[PDB]
Amino acid sequence: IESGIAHIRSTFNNTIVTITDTHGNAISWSSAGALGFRGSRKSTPFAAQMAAETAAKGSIEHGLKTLEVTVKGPGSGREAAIRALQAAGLEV
Amino acid sequence: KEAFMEKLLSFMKEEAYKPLTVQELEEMLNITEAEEFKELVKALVALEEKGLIVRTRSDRYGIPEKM
Repeated sequence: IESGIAHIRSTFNNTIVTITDTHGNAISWSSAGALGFRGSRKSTPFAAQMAAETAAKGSIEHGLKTLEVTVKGPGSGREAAIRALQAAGLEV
Repeated sequence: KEAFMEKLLSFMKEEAYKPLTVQELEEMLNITEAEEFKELVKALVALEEKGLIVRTRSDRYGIPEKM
């Protein structure tokens, strides 16, 4: 499938990135915690960035191209995590 | 996991090595699969925790001795 949503949940503790089809079926996901970041690091935008990349590169295998993005939560990740989706190749 | 960490450390120990970002390490190691990228991130975190590598303020990884 080509088109999909990137659900970014940036909390103060963690940044999760799920990528789904339009029907909200999960394609792939990654989180700061899933990349082995711990404590302060998970909060940081860099971790959000890397989480977005890992979630994205999982999606590109299934063959995505365009992403709608949804952001939740007050974390600092959303700006970094979205750039990372653009940087991974998927158009926002 | 350990063989991958050793290989990454060996690469960073080379005399020509300059501090690289995660993306520059991905490119230089020819990592193309999302599972290998996950291994790289886990290895960087584990090596940074052990103090065998250091992340700079510009998100570049380097060897402590060379810095």
